[PDB]
Amino acid sequence: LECTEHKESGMGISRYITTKNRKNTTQRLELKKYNPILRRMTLHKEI
Amino acid sequence: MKKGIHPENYRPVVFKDMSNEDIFITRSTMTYPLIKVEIGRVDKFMSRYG
Amino acid sequence: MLQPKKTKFRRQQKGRMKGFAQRGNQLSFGSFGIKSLQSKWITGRQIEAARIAVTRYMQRQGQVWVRIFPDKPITKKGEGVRMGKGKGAPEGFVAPITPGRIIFEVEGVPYEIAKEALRLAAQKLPVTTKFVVRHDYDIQN
Amino acid sequence: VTKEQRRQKIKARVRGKISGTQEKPRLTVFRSNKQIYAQLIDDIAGRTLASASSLKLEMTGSKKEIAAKVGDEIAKAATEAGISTVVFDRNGYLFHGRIKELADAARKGGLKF
Amino acid sequence: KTFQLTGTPRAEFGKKAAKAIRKEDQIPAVLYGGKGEGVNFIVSQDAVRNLIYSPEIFLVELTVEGSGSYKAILKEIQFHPVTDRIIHIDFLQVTDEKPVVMEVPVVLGHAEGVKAGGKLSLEMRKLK
Amino acid sequence: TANLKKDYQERIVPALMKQFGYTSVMQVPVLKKIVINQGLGMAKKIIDVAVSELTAITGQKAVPTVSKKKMPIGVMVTLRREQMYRLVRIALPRIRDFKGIESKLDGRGNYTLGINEQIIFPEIILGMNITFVTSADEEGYALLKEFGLPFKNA
Amino acid sequence: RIVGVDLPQNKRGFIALTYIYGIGRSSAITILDKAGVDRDIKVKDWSDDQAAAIRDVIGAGYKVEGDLRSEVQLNIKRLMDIGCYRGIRHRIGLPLRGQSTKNNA
Amino acid sequence: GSSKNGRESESKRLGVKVYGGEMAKAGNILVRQRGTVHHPGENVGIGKDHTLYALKSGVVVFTRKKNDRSYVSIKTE
RNA sequence: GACUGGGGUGGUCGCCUCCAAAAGCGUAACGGAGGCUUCUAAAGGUACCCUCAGGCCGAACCGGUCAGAGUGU
RNA sequence: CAGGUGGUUAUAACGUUGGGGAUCCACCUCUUCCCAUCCGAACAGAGAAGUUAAGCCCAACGGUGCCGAUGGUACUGCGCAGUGGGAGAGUAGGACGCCGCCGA
Ligand SMILES: [K+]
Ligand SMILES: [Mg+2]
Ligand SMILES: [Mg+2]
Ligand SMILES: [Mg+2]
Ligand SMILES: [Mg+2]
Ligand SMILES: [Mg+2]
Ligand code: NA
Ligand code: NA
Ligand code: NA
Repeated sequence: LECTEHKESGMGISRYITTKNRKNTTQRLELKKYNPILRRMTLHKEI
Repeated sequence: MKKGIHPENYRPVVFKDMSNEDIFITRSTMTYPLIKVEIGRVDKFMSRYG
Repeated sequence: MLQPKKTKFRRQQKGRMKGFAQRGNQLSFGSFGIKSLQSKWITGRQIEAARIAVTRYMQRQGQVWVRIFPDKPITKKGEGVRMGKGKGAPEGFVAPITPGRIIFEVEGVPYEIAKEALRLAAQKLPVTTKFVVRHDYDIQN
Repeated sequence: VTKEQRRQKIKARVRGKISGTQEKPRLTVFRSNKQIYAQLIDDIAGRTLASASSLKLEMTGSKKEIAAKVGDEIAKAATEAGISTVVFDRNGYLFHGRIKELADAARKGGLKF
Repeated sequence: KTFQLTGTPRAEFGKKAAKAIRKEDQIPAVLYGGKGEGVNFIVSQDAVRNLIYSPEIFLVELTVEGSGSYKAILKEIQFHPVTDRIIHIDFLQVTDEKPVVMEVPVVLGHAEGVKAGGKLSLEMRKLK
Repeated sequence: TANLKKDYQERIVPALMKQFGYTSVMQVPVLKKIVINQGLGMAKKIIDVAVSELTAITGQKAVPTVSKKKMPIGVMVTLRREQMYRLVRIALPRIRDFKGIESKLDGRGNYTLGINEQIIFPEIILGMNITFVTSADEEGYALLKEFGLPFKNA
Repeated sequence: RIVGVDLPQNKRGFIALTYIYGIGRSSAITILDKAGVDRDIKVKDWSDDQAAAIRDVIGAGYKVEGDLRSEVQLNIKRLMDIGCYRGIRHRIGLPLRGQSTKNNA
Repeated sequence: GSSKNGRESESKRLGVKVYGGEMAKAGNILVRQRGTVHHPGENVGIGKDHTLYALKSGVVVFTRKKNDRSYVSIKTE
């Protein structure tokens, strides 16, 4: 139930690869991460 | 101390004994409201016959 | 047969006996005793035979202490079994002793009875033995 | 669990991160049931550089203003001794109340920290 | 209740010196207790008869050749593990004050009596 | 006010009861706090009802108690500085079956009074198991005799 | 409430008084008549004076509740410990008023 | 018959790498350990696997404090 | 397929921990014991604040004497 | 007369007995505001009603802990116990801390 998770919504694009337990967290994981293209912190969401 | 969590209507009430003429005043959470509260064998042989 | 009621490990490495016994070499609990003069593994059968001898002597009088306890498990391979493939079958427990260690103690009997009974016990043991008495003992009464 | 040991554990925790040198001395504070004491300490030498207290200082009746006066006094004493940078030591007290006023007043004075 | 003993002074220490002493049938002994530093000396196996003995013979008067004379009691004895021979003796010097605790033989409810030399506080011996 | 006024006025333990007479009222035994804890293993509405019962009895909210293996297996409430020192005053006019309240101490002074029925409450299967922590220098009984409640064997 | 007993608040006096240990129908009627309270009045409708009269009639006579329970227990204990025929019958659990067993409990 | 044993993991080469009195450059590893057998002191940092390393250049010093606690520090200049 | 106190049969094959290991590191056996092929969106970061387990007394609560507990595995 | 803050690995700790108090520390008094917990118990604030009772400090005590010789023994290096190294435990004893800075 643990799987790869991709965070997206950069600006190319900004991606972060993490892990999560989908049964424990069914809902989409969204976190604020640094965006290298815009040089600021933006909200990334799981695709 | 924590306002709201503690029970409200903590009025002063009087406990009155109806059969002891005793009146007390406290702050029981229940111009004081009044609560009424209520609060051998040889001898037998000699008595029968003697 | 003396052996521990429970044990943490079933098998034990065959260690090495090195010098003289620095503990249990003095007569405490009794008046007469026998000390080993060799280094050996004493088995429960030998201990029980010696105790039976020393108790059949002395009649019912006196008290006998055995001061060693077998708590070292040993194994034997078995006939037709080659070397290797792990430890063999368990074959009881032994007590390792070094010279100076007192094995048997007696109290409450005269000098001659004690000497004879401990001689009888020592004749059933696999080690040469020395008979000893407490140094503050009075020869008479 | 005595309040003394309760504060001693917190004192050890705070000293686990805060230590004072000749530059950036430790500003330690003692509260007590009345008055308030402030000390400037160089820990590598075990030597106090400056001090201030409210024992001979009295202007109001409320400990918050008295603590503010002590903070102003210790800022003055430190700037006279040649101290501009410090590190504050809670000394086992929660940073709120009289000690907060003392530290705020020391900020209004010199002692850029 | 008074043994007499004399001691040859001892100034060599170590396993070699002790072996040399014991080869000629003698025992290294030390004496300590109270004020003053300890005294090292040599006694003889024949000279010690308070060891292989029934009673607690207090008041060993020791005359050490290099030293004065003292009144002590037996404090510690070391035996060989195999031969049961005496290899070292340590004496505790008893004074007027500072009572010393020792073991006194018991007869049936009796004792041997410790009032002089040693002060008091005798524990027991063979309490069976 | 409460019984605190009368207690401070009398203060007869230092002299009339004697003992701890060091000219210090700070040596006089006082009642620190009264704790009422029911406790029950039925959980789950039992705890949510017992909390209400304790709150009604005490006048203050009773938080549930953890059981540490992770459940609300008890309800308790601690009262201080206002428990008639009106809790003691409210408890004084009460009766249940008969008289003969026990006189068991705790080694430092604690009237741990265990009551089976909860129907003796004028406001209200249950239990009471009330306790009275007091700073008795804690005499086992000599300063633990400052109890104005009923007691068996006088 | 009355002798330490909470009565059914919605019942007539001559029935609700029987809920006390030691009072039956006859005793309830007699108690109400001696106290001067009409027997067909609900318990909730009793005046304070009428309740006081009933309680005072219950006192001074009519051993009820814990007193009667203790008296009955004491009588049973004395009967058992005297070692009489009825005492051993009560100790062994058999009828003692002349009833014959082997057919009924 | 057969044996149920025969397994063992690789050795991790733990222990002290720079002893007291030696000269250490910045970033040099001083101790490899499981847990804090030796605790970091002045000018000594501790890593994720409790590896002790030098934050400066100087001489390594081992010291013992209360409860016989062992500290590794660097004396610089 | 290989190892293998001949071969076969049986067991084993990568990683982790202890002992064998001889007070730095390293070190073999079909020597002695056990585990793994994951988990946590908080069981991560930080500020602040707390302190288990056991014995006794009273009846989950009170009291004071005391590293055993926990740290997913 | 007591307070604050440090160095020295308890020879420094714990404990028992006894004594403090103009202020210093503390207990203590009350919750309007800051702030906090079911609970002003803790935390936080408000200024002086009373206490040395407790904390705290001082003195005596070798009681529990802690430290610990000399001598001997175990073990051990030299491929012979000839020549070197030398415990642990135990016994004598020690020890009711020793050095700083600030304030009064
Ligand atoms: K030595
Ligand atoms: Mg390993
Ligand atoms: Mg092959
Ligand atoms: Mg190694
Ligand atoms: Mg090696
Ligand atoms: Mg030693
Ligand atoms: Na191997
Ligand atoms: Na020791
Ligand atoms: Na020793």
